[PDB]
Amino acid sequence: EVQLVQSGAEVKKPGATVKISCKASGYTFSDFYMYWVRQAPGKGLEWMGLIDEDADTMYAEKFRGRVTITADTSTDTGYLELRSEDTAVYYCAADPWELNNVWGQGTLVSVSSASTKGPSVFPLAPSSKSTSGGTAALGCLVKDYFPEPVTVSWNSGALTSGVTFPAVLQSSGLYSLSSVVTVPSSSLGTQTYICNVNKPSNTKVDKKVEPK
Amino acid sequence: DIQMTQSPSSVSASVGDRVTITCRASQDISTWLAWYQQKPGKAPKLLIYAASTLQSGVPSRFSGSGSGTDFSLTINSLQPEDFATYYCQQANSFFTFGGGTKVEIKRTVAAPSVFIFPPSDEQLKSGTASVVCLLNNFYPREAKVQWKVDNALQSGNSQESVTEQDSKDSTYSLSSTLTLSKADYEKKLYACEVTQGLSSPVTKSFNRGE
Amino acid sequence: KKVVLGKKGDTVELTCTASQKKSIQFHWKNSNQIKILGNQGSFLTKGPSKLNDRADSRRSLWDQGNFPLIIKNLKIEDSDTYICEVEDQKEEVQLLVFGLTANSDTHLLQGQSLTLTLESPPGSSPSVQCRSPRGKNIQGGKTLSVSQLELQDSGTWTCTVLQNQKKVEFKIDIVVLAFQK
Amino acid sequence: TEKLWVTVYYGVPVWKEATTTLFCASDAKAYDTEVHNVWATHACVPTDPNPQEVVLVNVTENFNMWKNDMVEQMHEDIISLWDQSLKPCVKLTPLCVSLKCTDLKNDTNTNSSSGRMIMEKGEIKNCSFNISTSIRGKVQKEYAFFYKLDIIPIDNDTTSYKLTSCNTSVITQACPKVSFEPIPIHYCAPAGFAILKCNNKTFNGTGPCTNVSTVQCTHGIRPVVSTQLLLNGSLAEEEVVIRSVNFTDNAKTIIVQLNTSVEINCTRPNNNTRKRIRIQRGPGRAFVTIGKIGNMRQAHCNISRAKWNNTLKQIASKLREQFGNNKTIIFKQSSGGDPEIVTHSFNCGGEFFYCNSTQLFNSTWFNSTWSTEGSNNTEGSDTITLPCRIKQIINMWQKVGKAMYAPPISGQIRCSSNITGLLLTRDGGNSNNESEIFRPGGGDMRDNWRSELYKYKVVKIEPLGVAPTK
Repeated sequence: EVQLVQSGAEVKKPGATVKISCKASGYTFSDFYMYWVRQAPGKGLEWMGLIDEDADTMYAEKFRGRVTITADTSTDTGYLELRSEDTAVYYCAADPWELNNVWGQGTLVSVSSASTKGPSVFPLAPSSKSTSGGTAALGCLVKDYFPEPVTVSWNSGALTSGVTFPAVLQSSGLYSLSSVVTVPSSSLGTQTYICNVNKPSNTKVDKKVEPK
Repeated sequence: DIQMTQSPSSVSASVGDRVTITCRASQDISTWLAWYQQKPGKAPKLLIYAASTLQSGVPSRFSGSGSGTDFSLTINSLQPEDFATYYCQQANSFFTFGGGTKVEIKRTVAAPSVFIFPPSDEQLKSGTASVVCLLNNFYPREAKVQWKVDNALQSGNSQESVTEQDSKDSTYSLSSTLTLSKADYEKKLYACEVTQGLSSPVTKSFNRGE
Repeated sequence: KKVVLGKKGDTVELTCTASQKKSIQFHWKNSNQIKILGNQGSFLTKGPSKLNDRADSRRSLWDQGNFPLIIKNLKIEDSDTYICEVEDQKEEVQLLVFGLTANSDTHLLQGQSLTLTLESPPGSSPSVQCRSPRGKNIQGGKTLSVSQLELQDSGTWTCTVLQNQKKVEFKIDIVVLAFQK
Repeated sequence: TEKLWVTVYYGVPVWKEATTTLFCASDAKAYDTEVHNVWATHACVPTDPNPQEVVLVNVTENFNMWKNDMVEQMHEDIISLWDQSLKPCVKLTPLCVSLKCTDLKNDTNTNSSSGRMIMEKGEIKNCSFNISTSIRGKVQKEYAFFYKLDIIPIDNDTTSYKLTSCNTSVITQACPKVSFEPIPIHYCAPAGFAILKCNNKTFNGTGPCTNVSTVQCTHGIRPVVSTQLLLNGSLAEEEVVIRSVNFTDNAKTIIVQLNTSVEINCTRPNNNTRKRIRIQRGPGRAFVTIGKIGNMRQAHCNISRAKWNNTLKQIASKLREQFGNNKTIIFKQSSGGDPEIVTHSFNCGGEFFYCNSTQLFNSTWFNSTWSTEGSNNTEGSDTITLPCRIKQIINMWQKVGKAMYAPPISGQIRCSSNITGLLLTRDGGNSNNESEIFRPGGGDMRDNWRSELYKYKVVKIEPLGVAPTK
């Protein structure tokens, strides 16, 4: 019934204008308060502010005055506003029942010096092979890609066990992650392992790992 | 503004353990509090709106309490599904959130599996080289990884990231990356040292690599 | 009397300045004594005027003593004499609106006619001059027409409308379709 | 030589025009933190019991309410009263006027605006080693005799960017709840000065007044800022009184004083109310907030229909008499404007209520049919409820800008006022035949107090004149 729909992921350069919109449904938008909350990666929820019928708005100290929250009642829509230091996931909340309840799915805003760029995939192969020990870590390095999410999967998702690490942000503003799966050394000779990388850049990468 | 702090920041607990997480308001908020549960990849879910009023679909074992400046949420019997992150929110006017409490599965100490990954030929061709030290299936999450280069400890040229706790065996895994120029890589020996779960410090290193 | 010419669908500013007086009561009225715009203290007031919707003022300059009448989406019908009535100071501005329009659409084949019609306020009699991109000129008082168009005519046609010793520039994009044997 | 006749010189009081600060008299308790009480404590004079009036005999004076300086003086006091009384959480006021930056400090490149492009163009970089000392920018709507835009150098603590300049000057300061209860304020003339008060039951605020008295102080007046409806003002001694400098001019407002007041009742803000609800027995979830109901922004202004309808009828009759019998009298809703203009805005408890007067002002009185319809509607109904809203951000009446105030904590009380007058603006204009249309008006707060001070005139007293027997 009640659904809050937030705009798609937005990628901007530092100091560039980013506006994210959340559209309300299933309740009378005008009669109920809309809330805006931001969550930084690895960090807790930070409530930006709320908007009322008369356009009267509250903001948190950090966002005080610097951010303006506007709502288009005629289209049952709300709007936000932030910056690169606040690059993160943004949630729009509503309160049709006066219980501080419903939340939106969220919008991802990535603000970085780098534009959307395809990943560079470097095979991570084992040292000594099928004589070293029981198991060997096998991986592919996805480097210098922007932004997220980026899908890295092994054998078209046939191998998912223990695969992937959380992305690391470069000082350049580029993202990189290692996708390493621990696989039995004995199997390495028989089985062929393919790392599949794709997503926003629409770039299909299939890397075979060969410990020759 | 008003500081909202909840603690502990993280609580280690087993299934069936009774867990109390306390939220503290720096100023008297009287009765205006809310509790939210959040899981990885998921938006906040409302466990308690108005720290005393139950939201339908929330199990009875969740027990709220407290008033004024001091509130606490007690999980009478902690369950695998319950495990996650928790937030306390002020509801009077400014919907400020507490620092956050993570309830995670407590287990016995697990030794990390350590691997060292030297740059690929492609990576060498790029002219930029990174060496990746891999730690797998270790608990607790805390770990020290030392990048030794030709017997020199290096920092500020390396970045590390750690995975979320595994649902299956409640362990963590750490990826540490040392990034250097081709010329720097050419220098020779690189080693990563890990210590804790294993009594002796474990150093993984690579040489020529025939 | 000040004469201001505005283009149809544009925004026109009518300037009113108090004689060495700061923020004070002012009222804009039309020829028929209809209260188009005015102020009451710090607050803006609008009358029954048709302009009610599009007529506004910049409060920021009221302190300085400037009380402009700003009309958005100006229409030929709006044409009228507007008097800013201040403290025993009547400042008269005659407002003219012109709308030069391309009748022959934009896309024409070579050998097709181009007509430009000027929508003008009643009682006006402006001279209209239009130049093609190739520099061919068409002059008239109402409808300006070119019997035949050559490919060179493609591009922007520049039209000047002159009324009361004032000129308004209209840029009209006409496309002549290139074709091959 | 003298004569048997004895001439006695008559000490005839002599009155001369003067303007001075009127000393505000009021009865208020210093202990109270109430806005008006604290203000009184800060600066007022005690009100004398039973002051009475001294009636001047055989004295006729020409009064001009519009000219009466006292109104301006009081208005200034009103402005000061409010500004200190209410501090906005956020104050928004324009800083800088029509200033647009075209060059930034330390630029050696001359930048120029191009109209045809609608864009800034690099006019040329200076060959010589000079860097712009200050922010260079153009002033909109400012033309020199040379037909050139005026250019004003700008020195700011921080460098504004090309295309910018002229901020909203956000001012952030505490806005704690402060009780605002209007207290009647008398105004007393300083020693050697007196206030001349016209005692005519019906006086239009202008012209000669035969019945004049000397009063040390004015009657007590509540400083209520109200739009459209005059609240808690003086009631007409006789029939409804309509006052305007120029009824013929549509621009001129008509101030209507009512013989009887009309009750307007709005509700919402008051002192905090403390409630505790245990819920769920305590354990498992204890003591919080439930029962959130609707929106406090909403409020209702209740005005009795019959009382209002009779009032409208009286006003309409008076208007038609003044204009002459032949044109229709119609009460219509506002054409538009800011919320304050559009609706009956007034301040209760330190918060402004915006009440929709459309229901009040929607009547035609020319025909018996209309009169019958209104009567029948009245008979079916009882009171008129006007939708009211409290906006935390309010357009400042004193000067152009926005002021922001904290939302109401709780409800439970009634904000009541007496509609003692109506402010009517007539559309007029060439085309409006057979009809005269009156719409509620406001924004010139002076009017609210002009009606109060119309009969008051401040006069200097010099040594008594001596009149010989003649």
